This record gives sequence, structure tokens and C-alpha cells, in this order.
Amino acid sequence: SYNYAEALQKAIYFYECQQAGPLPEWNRVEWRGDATMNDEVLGGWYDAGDHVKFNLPMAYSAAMLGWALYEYGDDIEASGQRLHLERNLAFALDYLVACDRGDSVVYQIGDGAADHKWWGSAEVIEKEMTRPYFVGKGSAVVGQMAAALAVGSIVLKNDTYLRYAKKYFELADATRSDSTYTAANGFYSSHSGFWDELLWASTWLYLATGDRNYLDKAESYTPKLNRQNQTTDIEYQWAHCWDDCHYGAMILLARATGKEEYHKFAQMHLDWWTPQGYNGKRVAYTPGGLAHLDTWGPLRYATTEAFLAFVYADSINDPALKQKYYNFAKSQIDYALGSNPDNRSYVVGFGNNPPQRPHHRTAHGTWLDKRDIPEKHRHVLYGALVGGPGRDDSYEDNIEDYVKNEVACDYNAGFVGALCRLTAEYGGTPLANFPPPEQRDDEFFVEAAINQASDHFTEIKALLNNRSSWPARLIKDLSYNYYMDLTEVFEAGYSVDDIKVTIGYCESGMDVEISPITHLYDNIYYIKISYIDGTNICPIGQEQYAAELQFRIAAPQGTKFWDPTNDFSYQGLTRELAKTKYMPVFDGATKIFGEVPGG
Amino acid sequence: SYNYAEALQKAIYFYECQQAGPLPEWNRVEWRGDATMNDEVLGGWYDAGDHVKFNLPMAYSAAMLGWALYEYGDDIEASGQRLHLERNLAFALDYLVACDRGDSVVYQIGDGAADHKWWGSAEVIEKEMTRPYFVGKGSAVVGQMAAALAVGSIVLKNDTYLRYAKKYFELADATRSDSTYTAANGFYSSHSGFWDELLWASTWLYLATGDRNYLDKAESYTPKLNRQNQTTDIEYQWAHCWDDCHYGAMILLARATGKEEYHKFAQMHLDWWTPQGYNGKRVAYTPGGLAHLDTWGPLRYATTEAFLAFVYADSINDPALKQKYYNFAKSQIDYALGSNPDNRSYVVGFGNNPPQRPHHRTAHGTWLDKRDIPEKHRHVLYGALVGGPGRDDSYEDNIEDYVKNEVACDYNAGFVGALCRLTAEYGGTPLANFPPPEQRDDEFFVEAAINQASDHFTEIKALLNNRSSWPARLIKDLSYNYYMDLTEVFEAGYSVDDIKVTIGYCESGMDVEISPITHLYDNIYYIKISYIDGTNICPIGQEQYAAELQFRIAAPQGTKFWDPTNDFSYQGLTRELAKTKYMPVFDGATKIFGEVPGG
Ligand SMILES: OC[C@H]1O[C@@H](O[C@H]2[C@H](O)[C@@H](O)[C@H](O)O[C@@H]2CO)[C@H](O)[C@@H](O)[C@@H]1O
Ligand SMILES: OC[C@H]1O[C@@H](O[C@H]2[C@H](O)[C@@H](O)[C@H](O)O[C@@H]2CO)[C@H](O)[C@@H](O)[C@@H]1O
Ligand SMILES: [Br-]
Ligand SMILES: [Br-]
Ligand SMILES: [Br-]
Ligand SMILES: [Br-]
Ligand SMILES: [Br-]
Ligand SMILES: [Br-]
Ligand SMILES: [Ca+2]
Ligand SMILES: [Ca+2]
Ligand SMILES: [Ca+2]
Ligand SMILES: [Ca+2]
Ligand SMILES: [Cl-]
Ligand SMILES: [Cl-]
Ligand SMILES: [Cl-]
Ligand SMILES: [Cl-]
Ligand SMILES: [Cl-]
Ligand SMILES: [Cl-]
Ligand SMILES: [Cl-]
Ligand SMILES: [Cl-]
Ligand SMILES: [Cl-]
Repeated sequence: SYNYAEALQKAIYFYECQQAGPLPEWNRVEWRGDATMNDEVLGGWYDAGDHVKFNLPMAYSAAMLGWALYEYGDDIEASGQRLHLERNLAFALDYLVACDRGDSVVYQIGDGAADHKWWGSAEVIEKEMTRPYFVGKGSAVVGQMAAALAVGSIVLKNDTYLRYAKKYFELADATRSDSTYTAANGFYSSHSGFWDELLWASTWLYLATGDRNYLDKAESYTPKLNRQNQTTDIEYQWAHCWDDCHYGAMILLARATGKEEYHKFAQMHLDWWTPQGYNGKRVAYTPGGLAHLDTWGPLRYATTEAFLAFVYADSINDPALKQKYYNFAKSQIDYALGSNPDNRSYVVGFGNNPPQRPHHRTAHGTWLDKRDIPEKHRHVLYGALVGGPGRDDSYEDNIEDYVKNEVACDYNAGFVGALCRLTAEYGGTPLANFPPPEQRDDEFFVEAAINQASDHFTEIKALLNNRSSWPARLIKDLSYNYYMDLTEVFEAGYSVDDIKVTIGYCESGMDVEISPITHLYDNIYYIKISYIDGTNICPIGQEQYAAELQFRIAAPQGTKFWDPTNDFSYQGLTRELAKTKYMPVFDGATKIFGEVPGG
Repeated sequence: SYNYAEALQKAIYFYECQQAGPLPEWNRVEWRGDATMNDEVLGGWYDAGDHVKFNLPMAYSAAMLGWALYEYGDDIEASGQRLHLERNLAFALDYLVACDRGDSVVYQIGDGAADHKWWGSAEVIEKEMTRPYFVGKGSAVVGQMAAALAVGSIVLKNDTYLRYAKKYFELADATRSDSTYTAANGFYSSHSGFWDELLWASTWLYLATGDRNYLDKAESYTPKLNRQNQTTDIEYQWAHCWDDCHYGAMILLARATGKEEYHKFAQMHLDWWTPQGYNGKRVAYTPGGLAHLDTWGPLRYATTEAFLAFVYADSINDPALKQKYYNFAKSQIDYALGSNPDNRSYVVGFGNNPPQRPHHRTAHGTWLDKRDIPEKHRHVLYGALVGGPGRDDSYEDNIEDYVKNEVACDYNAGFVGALCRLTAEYGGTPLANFPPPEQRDDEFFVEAAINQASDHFTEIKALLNNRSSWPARLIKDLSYNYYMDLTEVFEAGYSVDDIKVTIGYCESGMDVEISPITHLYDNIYYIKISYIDGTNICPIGQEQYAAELQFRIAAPQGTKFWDPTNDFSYQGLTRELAKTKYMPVFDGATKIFGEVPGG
């Protein structure tokens, strides 16, 4: 119905957009550079359109990418995406290993409230704030980390991942408490508790090792799972998700053990998701056919359930059940890709009329801590599955809609597995030239205005701008030149010593020097304005993105010869601030913007 | 009793405090300089503790000082004050003549609202605002100008004053309207109308010329005077004052004509002011014995009536009446000098416990456009009679009490006449060394702090202050030096050209240059910070009284030899702003504050 291979290609590339520093050599995202290099644990993924590393959803996302490979890795080699998926997974798993602290782990980098208060690109956040880390031994977060590493060890044939999966599982299982998991409260609180994580982790360890001790542990956790309302059934009326993976664990155990209790659960749970429901109970559905679990990330939940349904349907033989679950799964993926009342993709950069304003700071590329400027995103967040429509299929592509236009690691994770299943079956050709280069705008440049003109002087207001975005970046050795023609000075009988440079305003905190008037060639002279620590010009807010200087170049009071109309840098200037190419900008000795006289 | 000669001496000196620029050579006030030199008409007096020239009360005050000389000039020669009173009067009269515009006069300089909104010294007000002038021919203001010049012509034997007195009287008499008197509205509105001024001016012209035509004009105006309530009697229940001089005119006409109608009026009016009253009717009296006409300027009204009562008493023969009026008069003057429930003088700089916080901008001497700082007045407004107490004798000396601590030309004017009469009777020795010099503060100086420090640089925050007050003044060619010892630079094998001067903050609007590092002697070098228009550093407000610059002097990054502790200008600096004598200030090439290495 769609080119699922292209969808898969893009959905994987999304994770490269999320990578924290240092970026791997193979990162394909021209607008991403090393970021948050002062973090206590390097690498891994930023969670959403923010810059926090939240280990619970991060590890969940990795576990799901691992599961995608575990089921379908061989079957996707034709799409050309297997190597891409594998190394993207390994990047996250390396971070999980790097979190080890022995009897505890680093479980978060960044403070949610502080991070979310600021809107700007990953590469410049250390200029705005200093990022904390958090250490603990929460059974849910540590258990999820163990599960991700366990499946990772299988699909990446990696003994180190298995060693760490065991370490973390032993810690989570010994601790049996979420009390030291607090830094993510209100963002990724542990809602369901930790027994589902221990189940999920022990299940994957059994699949990794064949050690029955893990299967005994797994089966021991099932009576501890939450019940459905006040009944005796295990809870089934929700989705497999970052908080609760018992759903997927029960499916894996149905297949691994063949035991009827797991099959009964899988069928009850999946039936509740399908249009026919489970004995009169059913997830809410939009009229447009999307199973709609909650206001937040409905596409995330539906596409994750599609992956579970595909895996379960593939694992059973009953034709009616297989067709029912397969049709459900495909219907949810197809909705996300464009089979909906608006006929539009909900995957950024894919398909017909995709979202163009995802709630994502670094893809947006602002310079002034605002969402509304720039009015269009500077970058394409290819592959990102957005939150999606409301319960009535309604949606508007709006950066301010932090629900419907949310994007996140966990939104993409199950989605990737489902796309693997569909590419396996239908094939499709990935895009050969992907990703294509972006149109860039000017990043470092001066805006200038004539602040005052007189018959004996020129006074310039000049703002040296850093609106970098490909990638956002800091340049220390910034300078710009203002060129003049002093022919009229010499003709009137005066010299360079008779021309005085003064300053009328220099912005606080911007260490600056102005050169003496310097000969270029002939009667062409210039001053250089140098910012000694240009990294303080940075796209982090209204005050920081440009440094303002007002400078005056003056012949003696009373003289009548001063003529700025032949001065190179005066060309086109008005009384209103405007970008000018005639006051070129330099990084050290290298010109990075503008033009020079002759030259 | 009191030393009335000293009180008179100081009461006259008050007028020198009020002189607008250009000051006469004989001005005795060390904290007054030429002020408001751009005014449309130069000289004259500021009205109160403000800087408006309001001609109606200015001319009334001049007329009253003239009247004091007319009655008592011979009788005060012993007090030594006659020549002081004469030249003080001539300064105001010269202004009145300079107001002539042919068919109209300048009757105001300054916009009352804008003037009063700002709190600062006369000499700097043109940095804060532009002062408009107003032209018209209102009969009250022009008539009072005429009267002032008519008595002035007599007592100063001056034909030019008589010529303008006639011309102004004719203009007032032709116009018979206050319609063109607009700019003083709500400050010195014409409340009584203009017939009383025509009466007062024509009476003085008769006394100056002996031309009975002026006497006939004077008598023609008396039926046009306002009535007392709804009766046929001329209004008598108020005081001779800036708005209405018919009271004094009637007294002068009683003496000049001997006619019963004027004596009947004089006695009705004066009896109403005495404790014995007129037919059971009387001005309010405080329990402490002050005749209290109104909330505003009660001492002004009572001391003016004291002068009228003295003049009328001296003009009649009835010992009972003479005693009644003399006792009234002396009681009111004595109350003002200290015969009151608090035993305290209401004349600044005189007697026991005088007011120290008069509502007077220039005597206060702020630099910040605030009344509360400085908390003590920097100057002594000797001789100013304040507004005075409430009807219950209540009073607190508070700069914020713009009623009780108001001071003005018209408050002092009648008061001077009354003091003339009392020193005529009782003698007294004026103060020999008056005025004594004031304690002065530093006026131009740098406040500096170490803003940032490291092993390769010093960064200074420097505020160049103008808190001048002796007198407040402007200096254009202001600079200050920062002296260093570069011994350690040379000791490291580096040169002067390896040291970098940069700026970290330059206050907006303060055109500034920093010299290259300049040799002084030995290994001592300096930078000069020069303000191109130092007059923008001025004591007119919170942002203007000091120019802020943050400058950094830096050795190359990575070097560790930099040594600020042998730098002359670094001595005593902390991280908090403080005045320093080691960053000396210059006016052109002349040092005006601080110290230099060596000397
Ligand atoms: O209580 C229903 C359901 O909650 C799941 O946690 C949710 C939480 O309710 C929601 O506010 C947050 O945004 O998402 C989490 C994860 O989906 C919980 O995992 C389930 O066990 C529970 O049945
Ligand atoms: O009506 C009383 C009295 O007013 C005199 O004008 C006052 C004015 O009322 C007051 O507001 C202002 O502060 O001072 C003026 C002058 O004292 C007016 O001169 C009288 O004729 C009249 O009797
Ligand atoms: Br492409
Ligand atoms: Br010239
Ligand atoms: Br060029
Ligand atoms: Br006019
Ligand atoms: Br003295
Ligand atoms: Br000295
Ligand atoms: Ca859980
Ligand atoms: Ca030129
Ligand atoms: Ca009047
Ligand atoms: Ca030194
Ligand atoms: Cl802990
Ligand atoms: Cl169905
Ligand atoms: Cl199937
Ligand atoms: Cl886009
Ligand atoms: Cl824009
Ligand atoms: Cl009496
Ligand atoms: Cl007498
Ligand atoms: Cl005082
Ligand atoms: Cl103070």
C-alpha cells in the first residue's frame, strides 16, 4: 500500500537525529554535530524534541529495535536497512553499558523542567545551562536496561551486552523497588511498577541464554502483575509501551513455552485492540479507523500494538486469528502512513502531506529561544512518527501542539518493528540518494545600520550574528571588517592619524577589540572588530544570538571632506538594521561570510 | 529678642540663591553658577525651589523689596544691608526690562510641569530638558511688572526703570484682560483679576512722578475691586500677596491723600488681621499665635501683613492704634523667627533649630533625580522663610512636604520689609564673616571594582562620576587614567604590543575612546579613557551621573606572568564598586581628582 522500505529507511534515520555527542563517524544528519559533550555519560539518545536522556524510554526503545531485528533481521536484508538498524541500536546499547556504576546506574542526564524551559539546538545547550546526572537502582529503569541489553546481545552477537544484561537484571531483581527512580517523575514516572520489567528482562535473558532459571523467574513474576480493574485477569486494556512491557513478554512466552495461559492472555489483549473487541470491551477507535488509547501519542501505542499483533499472528496457525490480527496490525500502520480521512502521512518527511512542524528543538533551528521564529523548520526530521490526531481524527500541523506534534524515541520503536514486518512481505526500494542536502541560509553575518551620519563622521550600529544550524555551532575567533576609501581625506590634506575611532555602545559581556585603521591597498583602509571569545555569540536566546557594537569613525569636528559614499562597507546601508555582505565575517583568518574590496 | 539685622542679612542673601544666569560678579553663593544660559530672557530669579521664571510673583517680590527700600532704606544703613538689598533688587528689575517685546512681554521661562517633574540643580537642567518661553500682555502680570519698575525707579534713582514702568502700565491698562496669560495656569493663575494690579501700578507711578493724572487713574480703579462676599465693601479678608496688592495700595493712598475712605479700609483690613478683629470677624489664629490665612504659605501671608501693619502704623498718630498694629506685626515676625510652641526658627540657616530640608532642588544638591538622596542638604539656603506650620501649629522638617517646606521669592519679599523695620528700631550686628564656607564632597571621581581577574588579565568596572555641587557644572573633556607597571611583561620577554586592551561593556550614548598603552616613565604605562562629550556625564538622574565602562587589559592567553599587584591604579580595589584616588580624573590636561605615580 505504501513503500514500507522507504518508511523503514526513514524511521531508522530518525534515531540518528536523536544522537547525543560524540556522534559516530557514520551519522548521516548534516544538521547534527557533537552535543552535550560535558554529560556524565556520553552518547545515547535525546528522548524527544528535547535534550534529556531518560533511560526508561531510551532502553525500551532500544529493546524494541532489538526485537525488530530478532524477528525480522534476515527478512529485511533486501530493504538495505539491516546494517543501519544494527549500528543505530548499538549506539544506544553502548550508552546503557556506559551507565554502569556497580550497585547502581546513571539513569538520567538532564533535568526535565530545566531542559524543557529552553528552546534551541542541542549543540549550543551548554551555553544556556549546566546539565545534572542522576544515579539510582530503580527496578523498572534497570530492568528495562537489562532487557534492551539482553535482546541486543542476541541480535548483535555481543558478549559484553549479555554480561551487562545479567548485571542489570541481578541488580533490578535484588532491589525490587522503584524508590530511587525519581528524576523522571512527571515525565516518565513508573506507573505500573517494576514487575513487568523483571518479567520482560528475564524473558529476554531466557531467549538469550536458554537457561531455564530465567524462565522460572519469568513465570514467578506473572502473578505479581497488575490485574484488570477488580478482576483476577492480568491487565490487558492498555498497550505495550515504555512503562509496561508485560504485553510483549506474554506473547514471547506463549511462543517459547506454548502454554495456554499465555495464548489466552495474548488473544484477550489483542482482541480488545481489534475492531471486534473482547466480549463487549474495546479500545476507543477514531471513525477513521485508528485505535486511540490516550490523548498522548496514540500513533505510538497503535503502531506498537501492530508490531505485537504481527509477531503473534506469525507465531500461530489458526487462519481466522492470523487474518484478524494481521488486518488489525496493517490497518494501524497504514493509518500512520496515509490511510486516514486526510489521506496524509503522520511521518515527517515521508509520503503525502507529512507534518512539517514537529515539536523538536534541533530540527526547528531557532536562534532566539522561540517556537514561532523561524516560521518554517530549517531541517527535515525524516522518519519521526508524530503523536497524531485526536479522538475524532482531527489534527493541525502546529509546532505549539506539544501533544499531536510530539516526536520521541518510543514513538518510533514499535513502529520500526512493524515496518520491518511489512517490508519483509511487500519489499519496496529504499531511496538511493537519501538524505538529500538541505537548502541552507546564512549562519554568521553582520546586520548593520547607519546609526548617525554627519559631515565629519559615520556611526555604525553593527550586530554580529550567530544563527548557525548546519549544525548549530560555536566559533571563538570571530571578527568582521569595515572598509573605507580614504581618498577624500588625503585630497583635503589630512592623514589616517586625523581619523578617530570611538565607541558609542558595546554590549555587556562581549569582550571586544577594534583595530587601528589599517591599510589594505591603494587608498582602501579598514578596521577589524574582533570578539575575543566569540562563543558568547550563540543562538540560545534574544540577547545572545548577536553582539551589538556602535562605532564611530570621525574626521575632526568642523571638517567638510568626510565622504562615506565611496566606502566599501557603507554600500546599501540604511537607518534600519539589515544583513550586509560588505562587512565580511572571519573565523580566524578564514572569511566565512561576505565580500572584500577587490579580493 | 532676635538679631533682626542678621535675619535681614540672610533674608536678602536668599535672593542670590535664586539668581538665574548670568550671575552678577557680586553673587555670594559658592554653590551657584551660571545656569539656564539658553533662556530666552537671561537673569531674574527662579521662583521657588524649582527653576521656572514666573513673572507675576517675581515682579511682586521685586516690588516689595522696592517698597522696603522706599520706607526704610535710610533707616537700615547701620545694619550694613542697604547695598545688598539694592543690588539684589536691580538684578530682578533688569530682567523685567529685558522681557520687553514691544507689543507684549516675555512673562514666563520654563514649562511648570516638566520643570517640577525633575529634581536636580539649576546649572545642569539644560541637559535634562529644553525650556520654552511664553509671550503675552496679561494685565495682571504686566501691571505688576510696571509696579515693580515704578518703585524701583524711585529707590534706585533710575530713569530707565521709570520709562519701562510707564510703558508696561500703559500696556496693562490698554489690554484690560488676562486672556493672554496662560502659561502660569495652576501655579500663579490670576485669581483676583487685574484691576488691583492697575491700582497698585498707578499708585506707584503717582509716587514716582507726582503726576496727579496717575492718582486719578488709581482712584478710578477702586470701584472695580472685588467686594467682600456679597457686600458693598472692598474685599479685606485676605493678605497683600503676589495675586492681589490692593491692600498695600490702599495704605499708600491713605498716606498720600489723607482721605477717610482709605483709612477706613486700612483699619478694617488690619483689624481683621489682629487678635481683636473687625466687628467680631478675624483671620484664623493658631493656638501659638500665628495668624493663619491658608494651608499654603501661612508665614508668607502673616509676615507680609506685618510689613503693611508697620507701614500703616508709622503713618498715623493714634498711639492706641499704632500699638495694636505694631504688636500684631512684631508678633508675626517673631513667630517666624522662633516665638512659637516649638521655640524654633522657620528661616533656614537662622536661629534655633531652623528647617534643614527645604523643598529646594539646588540647595539639596542631588545627582540622582531623587529627594531622599542625599539625606541631608549639601547647601545652606540661608534666609529662606518656609511655608510654615498648619493651623494647629504642627510642622515637621521634611523635604517631601512641598507645602510646609516650600520656599519662594514671594515668601521672602514682605518678610524683608518687616525685618527692615525691626532692625531700624532695634539695630543688631550682621554676621561679619557671612557666608561661611561649606564642607565639600568629591565632585568628579572614578568608582571602580575588579570585575573579573585571571592569570593573564585584569578587568575593571569603572564609573566616571559627575556629582558636582559647588556649583553643579559640566566638563566636556573628561578622561581618567589607569596606570600599570609592565616590569613583569618585559621580565617575561614580552613587549607593550603583546598586551591587548579590550572592552566588555560601554554604556550606551557615552562616546568613548581608550588610548593605546602609553609610556609614562620607567616601566610605568597607562591607558587613558576619554569621553568625547563628557557633558553627558552630569548629575541629572540615575543613569547620567556616571558613565560605566568595563575594560580588560590582557597578556596573551595561556601566559601566567601578568601582575596587577604592582599596578598603581589597582591599589585597594575590591570586587565591590568604590571611589578610588588611583584612577585620576582630568579636565583636558589638568588633573582634577586623584593621584599619579610619582607626582
Ligand atoms: O492506568 C492506565 C495505564 O497507565 C499506563 O501508564 C501510562 C500513564 O497512565 C500515562 O499518563 C502516561 O502518559 O503513559 C503511561 C504509559 O503508557 C500504565 O503503564 C498501565 O499499566 C496502566 O494500565
Ligand atoms: O478667594 C480667596 C482669595 O484668593 C486669592 O487667591 C489665592 C488663591 O485662592 C489660592 O488658591 C492661591 O494659592 O493663592 C492666591 C493668592 O493668595 C485672591 O488673591 C484673593 O483676592 C481672594 O480673596
Ligand atoms: Br531522496
Ligand atoms: Br575640509
Ligand atoms: Br570576495
Ligand atoms: Br499677545
Ligand atoms: Br557666619
Ligand atoms: Br599626585
Ligand atoms: Ca513497569
Ligand atoms: Ca571615504
Ligand atoms: Ca490681581
Ligand atoms: Ca604589572
Ligand atoms: Cl542508589
Ligand atoms: Cl476484527
Ligand atoms: Cl500472519
Ligand atoms: Cl520538514
Ligand atoms: Cl521566519
Ligand atoms: Cl489686637
Ligand atoms: Cl509705630
Ligand atoms: Cl541647611
Ligand atoms: Cl546620603
